[PDB]
Amino acid sequence: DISTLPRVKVDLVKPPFVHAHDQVAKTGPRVVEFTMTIEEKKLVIDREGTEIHAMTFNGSVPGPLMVVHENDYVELRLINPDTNTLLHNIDFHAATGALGGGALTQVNPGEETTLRFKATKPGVFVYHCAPEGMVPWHVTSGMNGAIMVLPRDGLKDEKGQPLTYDKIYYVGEQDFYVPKDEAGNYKKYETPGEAYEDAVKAMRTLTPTHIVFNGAVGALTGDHALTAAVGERVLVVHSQANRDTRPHLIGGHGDYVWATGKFRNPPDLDQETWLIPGGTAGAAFYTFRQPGVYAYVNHNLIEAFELGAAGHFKVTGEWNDDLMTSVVKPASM
Amino acid sequence: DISTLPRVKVDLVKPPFVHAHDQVAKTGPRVVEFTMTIEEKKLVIDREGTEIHAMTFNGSVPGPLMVVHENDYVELRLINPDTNTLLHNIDFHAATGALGGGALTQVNPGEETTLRFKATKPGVFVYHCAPEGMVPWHVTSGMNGAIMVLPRDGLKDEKGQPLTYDKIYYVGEQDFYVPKDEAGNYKKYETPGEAYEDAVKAMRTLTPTHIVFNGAVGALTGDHALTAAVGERVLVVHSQANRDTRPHLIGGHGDYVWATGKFRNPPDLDQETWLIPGGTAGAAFYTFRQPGVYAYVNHNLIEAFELGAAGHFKVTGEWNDDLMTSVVKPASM
Amino acid sequence: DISTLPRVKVDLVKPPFVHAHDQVAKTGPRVVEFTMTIEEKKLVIDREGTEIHAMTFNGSVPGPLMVVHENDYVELRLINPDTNTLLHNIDFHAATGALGGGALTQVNPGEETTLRFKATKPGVFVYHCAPEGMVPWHVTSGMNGAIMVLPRDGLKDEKGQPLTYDKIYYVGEQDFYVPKDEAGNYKKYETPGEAYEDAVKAMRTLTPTHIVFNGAVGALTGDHALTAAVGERVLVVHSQANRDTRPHLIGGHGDYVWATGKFRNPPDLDQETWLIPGGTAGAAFYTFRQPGVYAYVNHNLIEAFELGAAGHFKVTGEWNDDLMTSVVKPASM
Ligand SMILES: [Cu+2]
Ligand SMILES: [Cu+2]
Ligand SMILES: [Cu+2]
Ligand SMILES: [Cu+2]
Ligand SMILES: [Cu+2]
Ligand SMILES: [Cu+2]
Repeated sequence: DISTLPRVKVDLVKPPFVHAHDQVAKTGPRVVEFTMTIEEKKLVIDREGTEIHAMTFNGSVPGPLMVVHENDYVELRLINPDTNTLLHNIDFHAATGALGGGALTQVNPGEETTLRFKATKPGVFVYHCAPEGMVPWHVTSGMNGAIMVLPRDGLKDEKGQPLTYDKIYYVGEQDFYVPKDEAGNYKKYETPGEAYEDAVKAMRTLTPTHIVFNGAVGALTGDHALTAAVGERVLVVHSQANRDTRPHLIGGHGDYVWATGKFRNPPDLDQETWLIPGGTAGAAFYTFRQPGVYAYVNHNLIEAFELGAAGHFKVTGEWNDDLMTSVVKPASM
Repeated sequence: DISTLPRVKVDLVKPPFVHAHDQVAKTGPRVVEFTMTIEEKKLVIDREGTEIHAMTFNGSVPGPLMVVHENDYVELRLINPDTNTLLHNIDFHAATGALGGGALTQVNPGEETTLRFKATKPGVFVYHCAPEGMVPWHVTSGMNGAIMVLPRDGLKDEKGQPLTYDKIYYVGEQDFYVPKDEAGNYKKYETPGEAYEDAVKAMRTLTPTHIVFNGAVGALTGDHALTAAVGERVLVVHSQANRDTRPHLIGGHGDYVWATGKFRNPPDLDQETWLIPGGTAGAAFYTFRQPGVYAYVNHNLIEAFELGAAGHFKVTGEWNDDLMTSVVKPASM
Repeated sequence: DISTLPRVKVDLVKPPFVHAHDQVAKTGPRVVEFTMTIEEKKLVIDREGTEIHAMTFNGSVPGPLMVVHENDYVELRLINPDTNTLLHNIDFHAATGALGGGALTQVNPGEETTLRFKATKPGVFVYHCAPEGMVPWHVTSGMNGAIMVLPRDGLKDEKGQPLTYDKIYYVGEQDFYVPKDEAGNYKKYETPGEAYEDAVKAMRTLTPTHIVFNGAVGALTGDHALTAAVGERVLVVHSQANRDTRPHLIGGHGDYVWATGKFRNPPDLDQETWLIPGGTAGAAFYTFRQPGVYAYVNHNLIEAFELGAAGHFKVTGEWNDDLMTSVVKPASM
């Protein structure tokens, strides 16, 4: 049966971008092949130079977004080069059995494996590393991403009518727990292993020290802001593998939102803010109507503005005064 | 086009009460005019006399509830008198563009401005002050409220049949982060500005010191309990601009609830408790069937009973023994 | 009217098991009689021997699951033996009036009472002890459970077609706040009353020290894992009386989920993880398709793997390679 299926290899792209794909499937089911290489690396997360030992899928935090269609077979080759120091694996929330694939994919430095699973349910899901006994440590070290299983007929609105996006972006949100000395200064370690005993004590406080998009404070800003034009329909996929978040587009809305990200359910309309539970991927669809800067934020504003969970959208086009206008510009009484 | 629209000025009321309005619109679209005056003021939040420098819209925490209909134009005159010390602005989640209006409404002490925006989506939304760089500080200092954009045909149930409330109350829930000395005693400051550096350190712990309804512990109790009669249909609007909450009416239910508060979506029925994400306004509809006291609470009971998130409803009428009765009153075995 | 109703006494069972009942009602409305005995007891919660003074309904944490049908009358006899030290009561979220029954059921050691209430709304609800002024203390000491009010025609899917479970399990999740000395070692007390003043300070930090299923770390594991076979439809009821949780079946899904647990609403399909707000009971329905171990967890992984919120499912049957298969077993590059 599988022997007879057509096969296509896909080369992944770095978040927030997403590899090429078709919204509506033009072919029948296939075996979609992906290759990921694990990379343990030092990463600076804030302006002051705080450094950590990140554990990554393909070298980025979050890992890249995989996109397939319902009933395709996902075939993943997972390599753990000998330059890494730790055993890793992968658990796909989109998969059925063997702990999401975690029990079948344990690779020490120097090994590789190939897992295949059928994508039976449509929606966006989280995938994350989950080695027995050190699960929260690898996940909160940035070792998680997401996979999108699109219905073979693409997205649909509250009424069964089609929704087609022009642009798609992947925002992976990450809670980091950096050990601190007695004064509150962050600690630095030589190897991931040296940080371990202190990492566990830091996590039990349950209070992240940083919460960031795309692996660092200010990663999606300035020359890195997300882009769009008035009139474009944009799909933003957002994932949180460990902790709850509440995304909000400042100056915009979520016209159609799947908060818990499962496409067999109808979307919720006109959301100002929506809750994505820890361990879940969500998707919101919005059509830009006004140009300018928009702040995309986790709406606990302390987590957004003090801890790092804020990104930007830079949108081009003409201003519409019917929708909003300054009748009287700020001036002295 | 707007030139030709009828205009009505509306005078706001202090929470938990709501200004007069029509559920079903009897007129066509209009320009609804409101005036708000910012007031920086000291406010005592608990029984022991803990005092803070509140930043308010119209002098209350939360700011007053504005009520309009879908497709009306909201025209707001925002004044920042010279007696205030800080720059403030306003971001409406109900609005499209310019950071919810935040980028068009920056007023230093002594200035005023007038913003107009079209209310294109029906539902209850949060509005809050959001000055660049000091956003969480103004929001958690009590500078937020909500606006309700009613469908021109009023509210509807899960089946498209009408829902008409007899009473409406606005409960604004607020998380406060009061600085403490080494022993845990709360600090006091001369001006809002003196508190700033300590305010930021207190917020980063992410642990509120107080969580209250209507600006103080016990604000909606005793002689201030909300009132109703068995048989009245009551709509309770609840908002949390920064942090998640889970309202629950002890001894009652949410017969129809819009947790994320957007009226184009059907309500959820028979809720015991519902989640309102930080940065959102929700509405629950309930018809009283039994008289007596009811406690309205944030269902994390530590936040409710130790931190201040508890209010009361005092309901009049006859007891119904079919629904509940004490078969055997407490007595010795 | 009630005089004329048939009556059936039901003997409760210890979680995670559930007393015998019919999904579809074969009789008309009845008065269902239950008896619960309160038991204050020492309980060891973790591997290192941490001990607390648990306050329980029937001697277990959580209290047992009661199962009735919509419009039945629940008649509860609640006994507080003279061996207990504290006053207790009971508030049913499924009930209408008198604070969920809390105001009618206050019993000091040595007393008993019998309350009757009509179960007018279908769904799973939380019940918990709630004495005036010491509410969070009794709830977080393990004094809560849940009651399931089934539609007289049983469960239904998104389309009105029937859903019948073969097995049902009740998982009660509990947040504990154990006082600690200056080094972080947990404290021990002689009586519940001795712990009180320290219990209140521990709760205000809002950071649980333990979060467990069925009253202890590892309670649902090993020889205590939940069991099923490939092909069985399993309903898992989960409750959290004080704090939010996000259940997730590792290697599985929630095929149909009522997150806020109210059966008049349609279920959400294909969930990877769902949010149950503090103060609520939820239910997820899943049909096993692969054999092996599954981890059932609260998806904040630090709460799951460091704090105790993890249980197991041991499932029998044949592996299906169409759904998942290891193409290349881990081996050296
Ligand atoms: Cu790993
Ligand atoms: Cu997971
Ligand atoms: Cu302000
Ligand atoms: Cu906002
Ligand atoms: Cu009790
Ligand atoms: Cu309760």
